[PDB]
Amino acid sequence: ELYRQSLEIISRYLREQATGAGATSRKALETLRRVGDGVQRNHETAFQGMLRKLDIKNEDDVKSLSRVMIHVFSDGVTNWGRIVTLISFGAFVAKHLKTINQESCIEPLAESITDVLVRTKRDWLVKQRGWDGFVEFFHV
Amino acid sequence: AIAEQLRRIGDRF
Repeated sequence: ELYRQSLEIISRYLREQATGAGATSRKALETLRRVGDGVQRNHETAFQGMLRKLDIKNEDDVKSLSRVMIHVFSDGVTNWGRIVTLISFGAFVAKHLKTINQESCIEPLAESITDVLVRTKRDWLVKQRGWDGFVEFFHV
Repeated sequence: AIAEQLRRIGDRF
């Protein structure tokens, strides 16, 4: 349940960002556009530098983001701000991959992000009410 | 340092 829903949400946001075009998932998408576009514009210079260092240009470089995610969580801190930030950076990456015509890599990118989130944080997500907790955390 | 920045951004919320 949670993996499928998380992948639907994350990949839809990533595809919409790269190409510029139930109720819980709709409001989660609505949240990602508001907060996630905000993070991207607020941190554009830092995100550019990060993408440069990581050098993500094809689908074997996609695993870089999952390594970044494990590193980010390795201090033992979990919160919705970090999760939305990681998805926002993923969207920043998918935007670049489409420009170099690596649309091949958009969904595998969304899958790697979802993989790390659900597998290493499954019970935290469930305890927090999943994507309903995400929406409420970032609500109005 | 990439991790430290993403952590800082996220922990700001």
